Amino acid sequence: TKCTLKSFTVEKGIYQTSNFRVQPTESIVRFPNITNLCPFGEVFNATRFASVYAWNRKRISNCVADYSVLYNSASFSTFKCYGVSPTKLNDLCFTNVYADSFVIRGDEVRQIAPGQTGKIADYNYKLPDDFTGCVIAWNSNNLDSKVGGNYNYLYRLFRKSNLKPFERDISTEIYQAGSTPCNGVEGFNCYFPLQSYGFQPTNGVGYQPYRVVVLSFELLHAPATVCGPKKSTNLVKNKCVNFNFNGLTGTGVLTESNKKFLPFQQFGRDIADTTDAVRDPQTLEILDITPCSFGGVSVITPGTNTSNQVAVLYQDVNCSNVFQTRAGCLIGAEHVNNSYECDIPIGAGICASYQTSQSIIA
Amino acid sequence: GNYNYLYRLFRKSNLKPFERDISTEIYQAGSTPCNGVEGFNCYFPLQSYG
Amino acid sequence: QCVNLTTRTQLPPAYTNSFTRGVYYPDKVFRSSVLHSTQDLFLPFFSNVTWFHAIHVTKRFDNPVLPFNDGVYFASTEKSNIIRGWIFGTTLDSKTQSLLIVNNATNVVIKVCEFQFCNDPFLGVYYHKNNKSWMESEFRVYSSANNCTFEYVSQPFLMDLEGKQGNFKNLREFVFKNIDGYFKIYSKHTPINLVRDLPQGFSALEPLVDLPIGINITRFQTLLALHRSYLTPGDSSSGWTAGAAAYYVGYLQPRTFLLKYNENGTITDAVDCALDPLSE
Repeated sequence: TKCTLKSFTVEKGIYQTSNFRVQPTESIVRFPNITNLCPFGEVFNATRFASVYAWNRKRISNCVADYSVLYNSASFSTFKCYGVSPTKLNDLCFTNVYADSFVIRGDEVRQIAPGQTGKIADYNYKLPDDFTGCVIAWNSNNLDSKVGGNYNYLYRLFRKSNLKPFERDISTEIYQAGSTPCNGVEGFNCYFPLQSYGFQPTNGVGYQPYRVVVLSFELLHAPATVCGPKKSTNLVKNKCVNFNFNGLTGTGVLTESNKKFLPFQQFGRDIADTTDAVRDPQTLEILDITPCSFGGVSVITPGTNTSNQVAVLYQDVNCSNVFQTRAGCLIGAEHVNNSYECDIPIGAGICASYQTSQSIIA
Repeated sequence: GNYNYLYRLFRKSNLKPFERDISTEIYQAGSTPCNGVEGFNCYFPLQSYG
Repeated sequence: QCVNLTTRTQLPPAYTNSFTRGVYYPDKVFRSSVLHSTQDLFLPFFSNVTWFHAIHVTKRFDNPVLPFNDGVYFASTEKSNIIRGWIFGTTLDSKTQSLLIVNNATNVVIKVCEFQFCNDPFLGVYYHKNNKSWMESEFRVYSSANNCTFEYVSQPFLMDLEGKQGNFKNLREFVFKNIDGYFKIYSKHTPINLVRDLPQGFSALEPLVDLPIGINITRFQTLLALHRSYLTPGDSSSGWTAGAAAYYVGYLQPRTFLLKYNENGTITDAVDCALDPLSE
């Protein structure tokens, strides 16, 4: 009251200082109720992949992506994401998820990077300079390398020009370098582009074939349909907690409702055009919002010169000498049966004074 | 090649203003935790220049 | 281009009037016992629409290409499910992504692809005499389909494929809107019972789907179906039977209404804010 009035002598009367608010305790976050999963079980683990000049393109659409289903059934060697952090793949959504699967040698993995040089990145699969995606490579000496010798994987050696990004070139014709055009004689200046690899199990780990799958996507472009995973919480009711219902941020007591809605729309507003009810998006239950920020505080004094004790008036509060009036909850003052003349006005026909060892009576 | 200067690239948390960070720990990116051996998904926080 | 149908006596169109249609909810929130005013793509009260006939039982088969404006209200009066599907696009020459929404008797196929349409797209079923079965025989929609961006295949079901004659007993209501590329389709079925024209009444509308395309649709067309039977002379170039149905197309324009909400929170009465100064 002294720091409210900015004085040192407080006169007899009722004064207003602050407001009583109740803080939230927990914070529940909903959203996942849709059980669809993208087919990761054929991208990182297949019976037989394709060559580097003829990579397989798979379109991922109309599902929900996940990151924790990648490190529970498959062990990798190289995992690098260009243009995006690997820990930001859960909150952020994705657009146009394309997978390019090809098998190269262990010495060609470092050449697959957005901005390198060499042979493979210029003649087989061109990466963009402003590439945004992840590169996943792992060793597979199980199916790609035959014990009798696998030579089905081929690579392009001779070509006229370079390649554009996201371009596939398949050709089995004889390359021509100078004069004397060939059309197949296997002579001078008659080059065959598709050459065989050297994938043998008797060599070292660098000559083993490596499966490389490149995931490319877009960020903040187009109406998306495939987003990442989302963590879910539980449901708590009859408590003033913070929550988030379908993007709407609300904090309060979620009491049970007695009205039913129609099964196509979600939220609810009252006569005052403010939020009074909300349907639970996981359990399909109507919950009425009411926050726990109600009431103010008022201080009753008989005067600084009279005494140093107060009575404290709580305005919209249901309830030492705790007494509930029709105007509110009064603490620090006792209710008496006797009716005196009114000294300090309170509300709803209650007045406080300083009578008789003497205290403040109401 | 002048590779005598380094910078911090991977860190778990951010930094306050007017504070210098000296000690570096092995950063973990997702699963397979390192615990000071730097195996899989264990990137180094200090990287050289070009 | 492609082959066409002959002996098509196309009647001139007639202009008729609609009576308080196209009243749907503002958004995804319920309000109760409160009067609230918005600005969405509506039909104004007592507007003039265009009536297109499809009755042959005579010699009427007209299905022109309509340009897609800012919201198209579509009410369909059927008795034997004559209207099958819809196509959407700009030029329809396998160079622009085209939306094809068809309601086949087996599956609901929605494809956003690069299709090649002919001059007169239609459907056709064949009815046998020795056996009572409706099979789809003539499918004269496209020549080839190479490029695609989207495909939506639903569950298999069974429909009777009725070809009876009489009075109208279905009212199919489709509301097509585009806000920021989201294709918003709204469905309502009403068991009406009257001979012809448009019935009168007041009702609210229910959502169907919000399919998120990102293409620019300029024109659209509605495809019909033909019954080939013993009444045909014996050829598909001149012998046809469209049936007997009527469809009403109205273009949406942004008005302003005041909506009255009951204790259940549904649309009960709508007041046009500029029709006359009493309602103003």
